Amino acid sequence: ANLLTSLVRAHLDSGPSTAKLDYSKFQELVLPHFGKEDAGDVQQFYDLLSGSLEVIRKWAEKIPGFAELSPADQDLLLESAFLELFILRLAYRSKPGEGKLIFCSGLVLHRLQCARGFGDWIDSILAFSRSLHSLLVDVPAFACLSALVLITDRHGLQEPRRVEELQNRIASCLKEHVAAVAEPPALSRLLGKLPELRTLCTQGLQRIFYLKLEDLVPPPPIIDKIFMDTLPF
Amino acid sequence: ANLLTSLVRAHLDSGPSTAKLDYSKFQELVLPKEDAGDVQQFYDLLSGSLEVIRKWAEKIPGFAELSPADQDLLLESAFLELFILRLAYRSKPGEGKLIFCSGLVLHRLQCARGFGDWIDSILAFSRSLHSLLVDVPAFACLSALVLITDRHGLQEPRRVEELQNRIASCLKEHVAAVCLSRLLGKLPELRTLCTQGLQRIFYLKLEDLVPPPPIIDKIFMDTLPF
Ligand SMILES: CCCCCCCCC(=O)c1cc(O)c(O)c(O)c1
Repeated sequence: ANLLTSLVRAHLDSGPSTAKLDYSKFQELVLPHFGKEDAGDVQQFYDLLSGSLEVIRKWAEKIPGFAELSPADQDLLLESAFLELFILRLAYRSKPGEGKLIFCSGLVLHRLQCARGFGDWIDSILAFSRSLHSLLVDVPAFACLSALVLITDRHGLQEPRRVEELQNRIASCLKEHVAAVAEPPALSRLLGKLPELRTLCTQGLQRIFYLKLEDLVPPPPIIDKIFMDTLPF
Repeated sequence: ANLLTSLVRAHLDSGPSTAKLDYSKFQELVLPKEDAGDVQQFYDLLSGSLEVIRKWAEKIPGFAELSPADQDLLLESAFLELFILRLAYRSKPGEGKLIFCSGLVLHRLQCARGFGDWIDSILAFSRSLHSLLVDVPAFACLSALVLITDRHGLQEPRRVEELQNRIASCLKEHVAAVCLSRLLGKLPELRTLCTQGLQRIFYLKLEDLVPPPPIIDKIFMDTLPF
């Protein structure tokens, strides 16, 4: 499809090539003081989140039809889907067999270098990365799934039906692609992994809550807004 | 002191007698994350501690002669940390058994489900508190010190600090009559344990199997610096 193509091109452009990975701050072994953190750790955590949102916005806008939605709908879909998108894209990108996390800037950091600011969450993201990698999801299938995480029913949408339409389009796209490779829903093996992902979004929220308590440095406003908006109370 | 006496009397009156401990629901054994009944029990147990602590606080000399707002503030800010400290002092971590202020006795596994990790950390603190072997008068002073302390928003911060000083003198003289800061060193880690409490409630509030009781929920929100 020209849709699939658009989706894949959008995806690849939203992340680094093996060519341009950034190992400058990579350290194969760091010795941290666990269960505890300084302001630099927390800043880096927030910076990394912030960087993903900016990248994800730009990625979202290259999804056909996404850019035509109500501006409020655009923001809503992006806020509701951000953590889950951050985790999924990071898990798909990273190499858990080397304990290394790869961010969308190309930045490469090791489990131990993130342990301070992310806490346990980073270990659990890595566990998910393993389990994701074991179902072997090709880039076009991923380019569809990521879009599907974003483009989905959320409470408060102004034009729920346009969103559902755009959902339907992307789901067909995925279906045809899956048939092109191997005539099917299948998929259920992958959805079996989706509880792990929900849980990981919760951990994310819990971590931010905790850092917000501690307040060594305050969250960036956009991240803080998402934190608050996505709380069902 | 008549102060110390007042503090000790207040403390002892605020919990169960070995006589009236309630082992009815105690179970040594069980198995095997949590359901609504676990969460309800957690909130019930917190709720049960509330009114006991207000009544205890009012028997502290001078406490009752603070601004009503200051009274409520000091109580809301100190509730979790008081619940934890009194529970840790009261419980027997060697036997894995938690004793609540109703006299209810439960085993660490019987409330692991609803407290999560926090219960282990409370029990860890209980061990550590006990190793210091803190006698009842010293405890009666410490608990008061957790309550009567600087909080953001106090109307009469200095009266509170004066009352602090009084109680700290009381404690110091008592320890000498019989560490001087080994027990005071405990309070920092109690704050940390409060944090876990908050984190747990946040988590339960996310999953929402049952909502918090209003009074507990109010404390949760009011004690958030944002
Ligand atoms: C690998 C673990 C699962 C990750 C991929 C699943 C994507 C999320 C998903 O299917 C999904 C589920 C919905 O109910 C929905 O309305 C949507 O737009 C997408």
